[PDB]
Amino acid sequence: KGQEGSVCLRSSDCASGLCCARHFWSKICKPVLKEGQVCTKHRRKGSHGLEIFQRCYCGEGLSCRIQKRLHTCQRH
Amino acid sequence: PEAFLLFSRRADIRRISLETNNNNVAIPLTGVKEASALDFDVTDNRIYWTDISLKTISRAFMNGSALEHVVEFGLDYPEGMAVDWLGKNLYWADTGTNRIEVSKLDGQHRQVLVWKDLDSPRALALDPAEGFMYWTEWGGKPKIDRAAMDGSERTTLVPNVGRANGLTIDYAKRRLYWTDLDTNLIESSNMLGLNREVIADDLPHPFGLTQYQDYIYWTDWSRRSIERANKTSGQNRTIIQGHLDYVMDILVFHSSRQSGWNECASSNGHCSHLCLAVPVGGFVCGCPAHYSLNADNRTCSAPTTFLLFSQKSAINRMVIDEQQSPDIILPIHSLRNVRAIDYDPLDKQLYWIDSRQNMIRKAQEDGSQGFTVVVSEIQPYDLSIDIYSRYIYWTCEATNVINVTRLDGRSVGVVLKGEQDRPRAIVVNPEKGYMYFTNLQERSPKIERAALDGTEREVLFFSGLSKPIALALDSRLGKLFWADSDLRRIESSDLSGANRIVLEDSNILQPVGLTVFENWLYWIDKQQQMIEKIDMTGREGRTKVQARIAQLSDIHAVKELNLQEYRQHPCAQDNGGCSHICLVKGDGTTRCSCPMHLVLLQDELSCGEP
Amino acid sequence: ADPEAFLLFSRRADIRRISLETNNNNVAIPLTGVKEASALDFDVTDNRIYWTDISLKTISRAFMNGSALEHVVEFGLDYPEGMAVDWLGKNLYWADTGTNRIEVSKLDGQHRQVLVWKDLDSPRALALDPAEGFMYWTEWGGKPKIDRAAMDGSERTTLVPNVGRANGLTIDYAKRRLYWTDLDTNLIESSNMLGLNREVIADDLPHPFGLTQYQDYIYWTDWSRRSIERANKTSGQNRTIIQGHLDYVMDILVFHSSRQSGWNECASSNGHCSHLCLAVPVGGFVCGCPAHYSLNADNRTCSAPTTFLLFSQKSAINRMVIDEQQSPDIILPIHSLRNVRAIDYDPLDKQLYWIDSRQNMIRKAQEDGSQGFTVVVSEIQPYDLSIDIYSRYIYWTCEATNVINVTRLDGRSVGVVLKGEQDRPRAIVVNPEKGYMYFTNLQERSPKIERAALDGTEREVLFFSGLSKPIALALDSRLGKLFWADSDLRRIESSDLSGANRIVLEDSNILQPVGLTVFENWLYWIDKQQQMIEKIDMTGREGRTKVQARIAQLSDIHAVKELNLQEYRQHPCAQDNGGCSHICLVKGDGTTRCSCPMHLVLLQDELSCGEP
Ligand SMILES: *[C@@H]1O[C@H](CO[C@@H]2O[C@@H](C)[C@@H](O)[C@@H](O)[C@@H]2O)[C@@H](O[C@@H]2O[C@H](CO)[C@@H](O)[C@H](O)[C@H]2NC(C)=O)[C@H](O)[C@H]1NC(C)=O
Ligand SMILES: *[C@@H]1O[C@H](CO[C@@H]2O[C@@H](C)[C@@H](O)[C@@H](O)[C@@H]2O)[C@@H](O[C@@H]2O[C@H](CO)[C@@H](O)[C@H](O)[C@H]2NC(C)=O)[C@H](O)[C@H]1NC(C)=O
Ligand SMILES: *[C@@H]1O[C@H](CO)[C@@H](O[C@@H]2O[C@H](CO)[C@@H](O)[C@H](O)[C@H]2NC(C)=O)[C@H](O)[C@H]1NC(C)=O
Ligand SMILES: *[C@@H]1O[C@H](CO)[C@@H](O[C@@H]2O[C@H](CO)[C@@H](O)[C@H](O)[C@H]2NC(C)=O)[C@H](O)[C@H]1NC(C)=O
Ligand SMILES: *[C@@H]1O[C@H](CO)[C@@H](O)[C@H](O)[C@H]1NC(C)=O
Ligand SMILES: *[C@@H]1O[C@H](CO)[C@@H](O)[C@H](O)[C@H]1NC(C)=O
Ligand SMILES: *[C@@H]1O[C@H](CO)[C@@H](O)[C@H](O)[C@H]1NC(C)=O
Ligand SMILES: *[C@@H]1O[C@H](CO)[C@@H](O)[C@H](O)[C@H]1NC(C)=O
Ligand SMILES: *[C@@H]1O[C@H](CO)[C@@H](O)[C@H](O)[C@H]1NC(C)=O
Ligand SMILES: *[C@@H]1O[C@H](CO)[C@@H](O)[C@H](O)[C@H]1NC(C)=O
Repeated sequence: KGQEGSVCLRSSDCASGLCCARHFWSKICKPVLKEGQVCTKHRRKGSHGLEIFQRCYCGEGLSCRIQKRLHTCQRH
Repeated sequence: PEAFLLFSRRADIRRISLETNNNNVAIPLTGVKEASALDFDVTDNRIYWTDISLKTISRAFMNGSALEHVVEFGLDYPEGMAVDWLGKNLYWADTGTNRIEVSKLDGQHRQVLVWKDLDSPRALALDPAEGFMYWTEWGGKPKIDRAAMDGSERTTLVPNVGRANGLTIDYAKRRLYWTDLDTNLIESSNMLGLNREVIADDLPHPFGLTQYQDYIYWTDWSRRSIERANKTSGQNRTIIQGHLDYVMDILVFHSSRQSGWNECASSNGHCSHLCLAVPVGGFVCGCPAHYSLNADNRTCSAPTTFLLFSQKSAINRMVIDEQQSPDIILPIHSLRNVRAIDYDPLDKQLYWIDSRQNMIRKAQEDGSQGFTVVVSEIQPYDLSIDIYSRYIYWTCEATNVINVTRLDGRSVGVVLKGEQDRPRAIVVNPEKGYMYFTNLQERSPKIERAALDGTEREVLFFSGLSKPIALALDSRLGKLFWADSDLRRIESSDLSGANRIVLEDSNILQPVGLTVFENWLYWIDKQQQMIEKIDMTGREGRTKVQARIAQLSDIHAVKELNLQEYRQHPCAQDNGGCSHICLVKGDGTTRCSCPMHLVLLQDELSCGEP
Repeated sequence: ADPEAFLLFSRRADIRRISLETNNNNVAIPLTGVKEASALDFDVTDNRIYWTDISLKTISRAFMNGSALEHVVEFGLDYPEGMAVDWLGKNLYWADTGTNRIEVSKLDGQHRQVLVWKDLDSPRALALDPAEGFMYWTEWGGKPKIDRAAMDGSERTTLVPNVGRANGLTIDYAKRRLYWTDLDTNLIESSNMLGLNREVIADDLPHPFGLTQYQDYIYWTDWSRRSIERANKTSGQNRTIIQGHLDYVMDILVFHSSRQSGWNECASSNGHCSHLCLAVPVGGFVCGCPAHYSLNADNRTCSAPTTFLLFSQKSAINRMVIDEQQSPDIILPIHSLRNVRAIDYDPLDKQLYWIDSRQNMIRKAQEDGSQGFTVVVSEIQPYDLSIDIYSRYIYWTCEATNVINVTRLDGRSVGVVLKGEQDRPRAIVVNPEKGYMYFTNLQERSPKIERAALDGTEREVLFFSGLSKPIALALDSRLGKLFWADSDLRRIESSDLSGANRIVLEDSNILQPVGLTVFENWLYWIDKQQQMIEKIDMTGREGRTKVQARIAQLSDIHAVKELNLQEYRQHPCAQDNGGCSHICLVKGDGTTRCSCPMHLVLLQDELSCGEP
C-alpha cells in the first residue's frame, strides 16, 4: 500500500499511519499527527476549500486543541 | 408554485430554476459583502443570509424589498443558520464565537442555547416537527451533535467523522445527508446517526449540499459546478450549472421543504417571548439572554442583579447563573470610546462617558431610548450616579472640577473646584451624604472625601499613592477600595479611612476598574486583558473570571433595587423639596444644599444668586 | 541600476510581471512548457529568471525575453518548494519538502551537492544573504520553525521556534530584518537577523501567502481576496491593493538591482575554487565539491569518489558512499533510464551498464549520464548480466531463448557459451580470475545453482536442494566465497566456490532478497518488500546493520571498488585477450588457453575460432 509521499486518491490507498491529503493539485500519502505536533485550524469555512497544503488529522486519542496562537494535537 | 435553487457566492445570492436550469438570475439585494449561510421562509416569501465580512444576519423579501439586518452584534463567523418556519424563530451557529443562538425572525429576544463544550459549529439543520436540531462541529475531533431546539438533551450523534458540511434533512424519508470535506465524500444516516451509508465517494471536491424529492444536490469546488444525483443510488448524475466557483451555501426553495406542524405554530405556545420545540414535537417557553422563566412557565422576567464591564467599543453584561450563562454584548449603537460606566437601578438605564465625543450618554439595556445628558472645553473623566437625588456627579479632565447634572441633562452646577487639585476617580455614597474621589494633584496624589455639596473636605490617604485610578465601596462590607496603576496593587480600608490593607500587589499590571458584586471584588486589568475577583470572605481565594478581553475601560456591579428601602431615603421623592442638592448625613440630618455659584435661601429649600 | 523596480510572480502555468502601480498592466513572460511554477528568483546582472516546477519536477531558467529556456535541475526532485539565487558566488540553492534536502549547485546546474539532509522535516521557503555568508529557511514539520545556517550547510540552528507554516521568507538587507507570512495564523511577522525583536506587521489578513519587500513597503499575496497588496513595512498601515482578481499566486519577488548588491570573496575569481565557492560567516568563504567528492589537501580542488556502492530501482540508479558522516545517496542523471532490471560496472573505463526490461536492451553510460551507448538490441529478452572486465566481455542470460550469451563491450557478439533444452539460466556472475562462471538454473520444478568454465564446459551442479527461488548471486574472488539469496526461502546462504561448506548467513527478518554485493568485509543485500538495504559482517565480528530504509522498487545493488591497474594487468587476458580470438580461459597454473562459442571450433592455431 501507499507510503509517505506516494500518490493516492483515498486514505484507504495509504499505509496504517498515513492519510490521503492534498499537496498542491494532487493528493499524496501524509502521516497522521502525533501528540505535540501542530495541526490545522480553519477560520473561514471557505479556507478549507482553498487549502492546497493539507495536513492529516490528529492520531488516535488526540484532539486538535489550542496551546496554552497555534493548535497542537493533545490528549482528551 | 415552482421550485428554484438558491446559492450564495461572494457578494450576491442567486437562484437557478429547476425546470429550466439555464435561468440563472440574481436576488435583488444590496449591501451584501460576503454571503455565507442561506435560508428561507416560503410563508413570508423572505430570504435569510449571513455575512461573515459585515458580521450580520440579514433578511428580505424575494423581490428585494424590506432589506433589514436582524442580527448585527456579537457575531464573528456566523456560518450556520436555519429558519424555524413553525416557531417563527431564527437559529444560528458562530464558529468564531463558539455559540448556538436563537431569536425571533425579526431579531428580538436573542438567547444562547449552546455555549459550553462547543468547538466550531459549522452546519445547522432544524426539525421543528420533531423538536430536534442537528449541527456539525469541526474543532478538536469532528462530530455531529443533536439537541432539542431549546438546547436540552445535547448528544453526539456521530462521533467518528471528518469535518462535515451542508447538513441537510430528508424530512420525508427521515435521514441525514452531509458532505465530509476531509474524507471527501457524501454520507447519509438516520436521525439516530445509524444505518450509515456512503452516497458518493468518487467526487473530486464536494462542498455544499442540499436535497429535494428524489435527488441530492452538491457543489464541487474543483469542477466549479452544481450537480445532482439519485439521493439513494448516488447515480443518474447530471450537471445543473457550471462555471460556478466559490459557492458557499446551496438550498432548494419550495413549500414541500417547510411542512409539518408545531404547538409553537398555533399561538406561539402562549409564550411571552420565545416558543422552542422539544422532543415529541412538543414545546417549551424560552426567554432572552439572562432573563428568567417565571413560575408560570410562560412569562419572562429580566435580570435584576448582574455585572457590566465595558471595553473601548462595547458594553457587556454578565450574570452569575449556576447555568453558567455566557456574557453578552449590549446592542448599543455608536460606541466609539467608553471611559467609564454607571447604571440607574430605578429606571433601568445605562450611562457612560465617551471620550471621542467628550460627552455623557445614556440608553436602555436593549440599546433603545438613547439620549445625551452632557455635551460641550468640557472633557468628562469619570462619573457616579446619586440614584436618590436623581443626578450625576462627574469629573472634568480639562477644567478639573466636579460637576453635578440631573439625569435629564438639566444642569445643577459645580460642587468642587479648587486651584491646584485635580478630581479624577469618583464614587458617591448618598446613603451617608458623602462622596469619595481621587485627587491627582501635580506633585502629591491623595484620596479624599466630602459631602455631596462639596463641603467638609478631608484627605483619607496621601501616602502609598502615585496614581489612584479606580474607586469602589460597599456599605455591607464597610470598605473602601482603590487600585493604583503605577504601584500595581489593589488596596482597601474602612469608609472611615481606618484599617488600610493591601488586598493584592502580586500579578497586577494595569488595574483600571474596581467593583463589588455579592461578596467578591472584581477588577479589570487592561494590559493583562483579564477580569479577576477576590473573595472578601477569605474562603475561596483568588480566581479569574474571563481571559483575553481587549481594551477594558470600566466594570460596574448592579444589585437589585429594594424599592421598599429606597423610598425611605428622605432625599428620594421630589428631591426632598430641594432646588438643587439634597443630602443626608449618617446622623439622620437631612438638608438642601447648593452649587458654588448659588447660595441657600431663606426657605432653606431654594437656591438663589449671592 | 537605472531600470525601475518591477514585480515578478509565479502563477501555475505562467510567470508574470507588473509594476508597483495599482491596477497597472499585467504581462506574462513568454515561456514554454511550464506546467506548475512555484518557487521563483532572479539574477539581475545576467537578466535571468529561475523557477521551480513541482509538476515537471525540475528547476529551470531563461532570460526575461523568454529565450534560452533550459532545465538546470531535472533529477532527484519531488517538491522543490524552495529555491534561491546566490548572485555573488553564482550558485543556485533550493529546498525540497519531499526529499527533505537543501541542495546547491552552480547557476547552470553542474557540481550539485547536498548541504542539509539530516533532521530535515519539510524545508519550505529559502532566503540567501551571500554578503554575510548566511542562509535562512522556513520548515513545515510537526514543529514548524525558521532555521539558519552558513551557506555551506554548517552551523545550523533554529532562529525562531514558535511559529506555524511560514512562507515568503524575505530579507530586508538594508535594515537587517526578516519578514514572513504564517499560513496557520494568517499574519505577516518580522524580526531582526537573529530571530529577536519579533513584531506583528499585519494580523487582519484572511489568507496571506506570498511575500516580498522593497524600500519602505512589503508586498504580499492573498488566496482569499485573490490579490497582491502592499503596506508600510514597519507600520503595516497605508495599505493599498496593487492587483485584484488574481487566482493562485504562488511566489512573488522584487526585480531590481538594489535587491542583489553587496560582495564577497566568491564574487572574485570564484575564490579560486575548483568547483563550488560557498560563503561562510566566519572565514569569508569555503571551497565545496560535488556530491561524494573529496576536497583535496589544497583546500581548492576536488577528487571524485574512488569506491562506492550502486543500487538501482525501477526508474533510477543511485550512488551512495560509505562515510562516517553518512553522506546522502544521490540519483545518477542518466536520461536513458526507464526500467532497469540489473546493473553492473566497468571499473576500467569507469562506466555503468544496465538492462532495460521494457525496451529489452543492455545500455551503457558513465555516471555523468553522457557517452550513452546501446550494446545489445533486438527475439531477445536480457535477464541478468555479468561483466568480464579482463576480456572486455559481457556475459548475459536471455529469458526468451534460455541461453548464456557473451558480447563485447563495443557491441559485436562473441557467441553463446551455454544452451540446453531444459536449461534456463537466470542469475549470472563471472569469475574470470579463476576461469569459471556461476549462475542459477531455474529448471521447471527443480531449481539449482551451477558452475562452468567461461566457455560453457566443465558444467557441474553445486546445489540442487534447499532451493526454491535462487534469485541473486554474488562472489568474493579473494576469499573464494559464493553467496546466494532465495526469495521463497527468505534467506541468504554462502559457500566455497567449490560448493563445500554451505552455510546459512541470515534466515530471519528477511522477506524478499533480490540483490547481493560484497563491499570490503561486508555483504550488502536489498529487500524489495522491506524496502531496505542491509548488511552483515562476513567475519561475524560485527552485527547485522541497516543501511537505508524506505527505498521503493529495488531491483539491483552493486559494489564498486577502485581498480588496481597494476594488479589488473597481471591477468593473462588483460592485453590482446591472451592472443585469443574469442574466449580466453585461465588454467589452474595461471596459464591461458583459447576457447570458442557453441557455433565455432578451435583451430590449429589454438588461438583462432572457425566453423566446422
Ligand atoms: C415584495 O413582496 C412582498 C411580500 O410578498 C408578496 O406577497 C406574497 C403573498 C406573494 O404573493 C409574493 O409573490 C409577493 O411579492 C410584498 O408585500 C406586500 O406589500 C403590500 C403593499 O405594497 C401589502 O399590501 C401586502 O400585504 C404585502 N404582502 C404580504 C404577504 O404581506 C411587497 O409589496 C413586494 N415588494 C414590492 C416592492 O413589490
Ligand atoms: C534575450 O536576452 C539575452 C541576454 O540579455 C541581454 O544582456 C543582458 C545583460 C541585458 O543587457 C539584456 O537587456 C540583453 O538582452 C540576449 O543574449 C545576448 O544577445 C546579445 C546579442 O546577440 C549578445 O551579444 C550577448 O552576448 C547575449 N548574452 C548576454 C548575456 O548579453 C538575447 O539576444 C535576447 N534574446 C532576444 C530574442 O532578444
Ligand atoms: C457642568 O455641566 C453643565 C451642563 O450639564 C454645563 O453647563 C453648560 O455651560 C455652558 C457654558 O460653558 C452653556 O453654554 C451650556 O448651556 C450649559 N449647559 C446646560 C445644560 O446648562 C457646565 O459647563 C459644566 N461645568 C461647569 C464648569 O459649569
Ligand atoms: C547473442 O548475442 C548476439 C549479440 O551480442 C546476438 O547476435 C545477433 O543475432 C542476430 C540474428 O538472430 C543478428 O541479426 C544480429 O546482427 C546479431 N547481433 C550482433 C550485434 O551481432 C544473438 O542473437 C544473441 N543470441 C544468440 C542465441 O545468439
Ligand atoms: C434511485 O435509486 C434507486 C436505487 O438504485 C432506484 O431504485 C430508483 O429507481 C432511483 N430513482 C430515480 C428517480 O432514478
Ligand atoms: C439510473 O441509472 C441506473 C443504473 O445505470 C439505471 O438502471 C436506472 O434506470 C436509471 N434511472 C433513471 C431514472 O434514469
Ligand atoms: C412549570 O414547570 C414545572 C416543571 O415541569 C412544573 O412542575 C410546574 O407544574 C409548571 N408550572 C406551571 C404553572 O405549569
Ligand atoms: C511607515 O511608518 C513609519 C512609522 O510607523 C513612518 O515613519 C513612515 O512615514 C511610514 N510610511 C512610509 C512611506 O515610510
Ligand atoms: C500613512 O497613514 C498615516 C496615518 O494612518 C499618515 O499619517 C501618513 O501620512 C500616511 N502615509 C505616509 C507616507 O506616512
Ligand atoms: C588547507 O587548509 C588547512 C587548514 O586551514 C591549512 O592548514 C592549509 O595550509 C591549507 N592548504 C593550503 C592552503 O594549501
